[PDB]
Amino acid sequence: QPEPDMITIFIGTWNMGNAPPPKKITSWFLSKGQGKTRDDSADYIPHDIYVIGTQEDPLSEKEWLEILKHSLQEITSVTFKTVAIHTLWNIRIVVLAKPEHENRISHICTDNVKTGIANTLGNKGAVGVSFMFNGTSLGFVNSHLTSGSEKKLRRNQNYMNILRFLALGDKKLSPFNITHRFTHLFWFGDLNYRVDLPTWEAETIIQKIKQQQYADLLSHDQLLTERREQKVFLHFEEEEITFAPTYRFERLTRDKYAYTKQKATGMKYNLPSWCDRVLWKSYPLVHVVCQSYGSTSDIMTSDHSPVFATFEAGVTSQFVSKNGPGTVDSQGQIEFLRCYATLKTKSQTKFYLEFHSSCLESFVKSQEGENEEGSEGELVVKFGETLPKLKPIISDPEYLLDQHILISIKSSDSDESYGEGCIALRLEATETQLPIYTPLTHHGELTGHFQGEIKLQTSQ
Ligand SMILES: O=C(NCCc1ccncc1)c1ccccc1F
Repeated sequence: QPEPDMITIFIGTWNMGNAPPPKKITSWFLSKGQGKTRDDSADYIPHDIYVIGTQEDPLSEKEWLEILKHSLQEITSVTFKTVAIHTLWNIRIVVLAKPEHENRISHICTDNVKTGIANTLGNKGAVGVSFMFNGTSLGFVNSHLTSGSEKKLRRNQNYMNILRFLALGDKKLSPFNITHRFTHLFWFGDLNYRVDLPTWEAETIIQKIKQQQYADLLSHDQLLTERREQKVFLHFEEEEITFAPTYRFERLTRDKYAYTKQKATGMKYNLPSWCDRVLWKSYPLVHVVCQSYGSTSDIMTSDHSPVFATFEAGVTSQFVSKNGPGTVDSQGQIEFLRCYATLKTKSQTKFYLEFHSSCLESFVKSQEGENEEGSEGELVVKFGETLPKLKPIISDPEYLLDQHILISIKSSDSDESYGEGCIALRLEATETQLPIYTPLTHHGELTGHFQGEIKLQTSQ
């Protein structure tokens, strides 16, 4: 029975509005409704992994797991295994997988982050799950961010707190936050970003939605504009939105948007918005293809519609050789030539690098670089040909070309990371000097760049 090199992943996000679901929710898992929908010919094909994020979820874990498992068994005739379930308040994440994957899944982690302080601490935040699927690390975040059209900067702050403090994946990757710990990271939820148009334009917006003309609405979507201005979700992807706004509906129909201010809303308007989203970030040159992104039309118990997204995701096998794991493969090496970091910092400490990868027995510390002043004010840290030769555990090119090197640049004075990035070993050539590049981030914000050349020696 061969190990897969691709799997499909279902991501669902649904703000349930504190109401129990209707009896049938299969359209959600089938990716049927509005937007980029799944072909009918695939309906009986199970996804490998189903990740379900809810917000305002009124159910117990047991109650929701029974509904989800029943739903999937009715669609696929497969009894899914529960990988993980984690709840913070009324924010929940469930991960289900086909039974054949039970012995491919390991290192399961869960965590939550509570956002805000005092007044603003007690219902918003995030839950997450991570695990290994054979040689591939997968992370999943379900966040419920701050509500309200005039709180976009609070949402951006909520995002940065969640990616700083959510403790998932390999704790040995100590310089790295969740935006660097996984081959594939999916981040979804009621992100609560709104269409920023005047209140007076509510009926005009509704008109546009009825005509399926989303362009003049999407150009005002706060998440798209904040992402274009590099305020949030830097280096994440989102499929094009081709479904109507998923909030705020009158319950028990989808015929009406309920936008007007009420005591129940704190006298706030809720103009139709794409609150409910799925984004992802995968390591460079790993296969990831969105195959659906849409909303259901037939699940109407909440003031939000459920959102679905599905992905093809490249995965690798748990590689064994005669040598590694448990020794090096002297036939393998990674060399960095002519490397330098450009940093936005005003500080003047010496810096060193750390190289982290599951292709190394443990992380590698460089010598300090040589600081120069850049033309336009910047700090340039030169490593030249000084970087330590990296010794992978396995030299087979079928393994090594699929790996990645995480890089942290750290202050000699504080040992704190000033920037983190990732280099793919999926090179055009081996035994050949080739350009490499990553942006560097810290707390998910841009802090610099790392560029140079690589020379990769494999057993071939
Ligand atoms: O017909 C259904 N599921 C049978 C699954 C099946 C699997 C493999 N080969 C043939 C058929 C069904 C689908 C959606 C909703 C409700 C249903 F009852």
